Amino acid sequence: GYFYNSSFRRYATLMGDLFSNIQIKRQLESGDKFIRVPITYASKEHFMMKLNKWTSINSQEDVAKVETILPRINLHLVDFSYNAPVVSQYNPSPIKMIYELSIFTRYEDDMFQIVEQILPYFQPHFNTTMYEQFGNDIPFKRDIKIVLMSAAIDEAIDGRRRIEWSLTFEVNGWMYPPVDDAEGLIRTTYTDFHANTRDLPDGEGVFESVD
Amino acid sequence: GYFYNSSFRRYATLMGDLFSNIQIKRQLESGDKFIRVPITYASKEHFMMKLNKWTSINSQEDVAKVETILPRINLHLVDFSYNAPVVSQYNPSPIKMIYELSIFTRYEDDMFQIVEQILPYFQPHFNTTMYEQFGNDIPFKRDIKIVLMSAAIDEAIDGRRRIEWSLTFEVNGWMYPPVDDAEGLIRTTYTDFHANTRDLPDGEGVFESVD
Amino acid sequence: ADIAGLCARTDNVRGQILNVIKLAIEQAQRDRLYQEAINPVTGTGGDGYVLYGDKTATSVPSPNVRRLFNMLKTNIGRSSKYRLFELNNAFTRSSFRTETAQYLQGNKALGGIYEYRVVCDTTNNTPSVIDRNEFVATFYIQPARSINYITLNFVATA
Repeated sequence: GYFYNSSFRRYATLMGDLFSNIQIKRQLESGDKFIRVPITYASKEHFMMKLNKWTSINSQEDVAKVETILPRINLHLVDFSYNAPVVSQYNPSPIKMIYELSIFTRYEDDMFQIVEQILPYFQPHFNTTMYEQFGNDIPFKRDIKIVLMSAAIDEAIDGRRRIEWSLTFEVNGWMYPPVDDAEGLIRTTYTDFHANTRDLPDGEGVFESVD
Repeated sequence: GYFYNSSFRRYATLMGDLFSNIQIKRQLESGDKFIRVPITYASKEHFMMKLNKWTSINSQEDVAKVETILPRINLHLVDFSYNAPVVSQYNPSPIKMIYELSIFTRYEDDMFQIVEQILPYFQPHFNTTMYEQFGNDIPFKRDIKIVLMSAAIDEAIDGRRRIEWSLTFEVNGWMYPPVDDAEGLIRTTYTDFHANTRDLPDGEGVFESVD
Repeated sequence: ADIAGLCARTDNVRGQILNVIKLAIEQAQRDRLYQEAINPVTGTGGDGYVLYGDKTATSVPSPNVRRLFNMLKTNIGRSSKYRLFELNNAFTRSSFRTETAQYLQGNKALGGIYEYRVVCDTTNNTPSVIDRNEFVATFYIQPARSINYITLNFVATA
């Protein structure tokens, strides 16, 4: 039920997956608990709607359940344009894509932890080599530069309530016309924040469903 | 019941027809279905009013007929100006025309498929040679540069509801005083995104009627 | 024994010989010996020199030219070690092709091979089709002084 080889999908998943594996330490009496921050891909308005829906206390079982929802991260594409330096597709077109990475948190401490795990790897840019192999041919090598563009700090109160910091990222990537999923599924690897070569998990694996 | 040799009309049709043949893949159990994305020419507000009229769930016969409406594309002229580089008309005047191409979609996947079929051919510009023949004379050769200027991403929610991405295009074309339809009908060809020399269909064929 | 070293020299593997002091023999016969593909030595006005470049040649054009080809073929085959290294794919067509091409092009630039068209003087074992097979290196190369392209095929396959 989706165009698996979508270039947009690959960039969304690449981005989602660099930030998929972030945990915060949460000190308990029995001992330290480390909790992973769940990430979604959605329009910001959408995400915030559903977030207000989850966080609403309708019954008594909600009271507890509600403080597990935060922290989270929402991700979305918000802009793209041609990236000014015979046919077109590997050789493909230099595109530039703009992503809003939105961290939401009930505690300043949670935020500090998360952002301390994101921020230092962008100086102001973070390089990654991406490998996309077609069927069984020699993989293609796409140089992907991700640049931290700006940050934005905000709240949304009620008596605590909710901290929102947003990072804006410029991905300098590559576009080409769609290659049908019937022509074979593209295999993708990349270098993470430590130059460790993970291979791109399917979309369904990285993002928790907002739906 | 319209000035057939209208230059504005020709450019509306040229633009509409480059984007006339865009399909999205839609997986079914019986097999993959490919559906063509229908294109209209209308002021944006107009299109959106009428789109809100179609999208309203009035009855049960309406409930199904909802996902046949989207995806679609609306096209319109939004600005023009002299294109600063004995009488006037072939030799004609360098003009510059601004088009808003508005893609609407119920699913991010739909959008990804469509835009991936557009975006890679504009780096940032796309050339097309147009041949306009008058009655039976020797054709005129007009070099048409279409430049992708910017893109703009938005929503409009209700519980899904509707994704809206808009591309803005600068057509670097040619204007001249009206040549009466009675003096003979203009024949027009152009090179598509693949340098395939199609001939420009009549207006009535490219755009579905918003009326 | 001598002319053989005289080859390791001139081009790749006919100009007076070094330490001779007399040859057993030194026009009709000479022309006869040529064609026979025999290497003669003739002495003119003193000092003997090689009449002709060599070889007891057979079905090929009459044309130095050989050494160019022999050398290329020998070198191309050695590159076979590379095949074991990787798998065969469309890409492998490239890569191997690029590697050999680089070698061939170098020969042209230095001089020694002329009119080398990378486009249709390189390898595709399978017939031009979607289907492909293992790669054999077939090349059409032309020695600089000879208006003829010779087709040589070396094969790396199962």
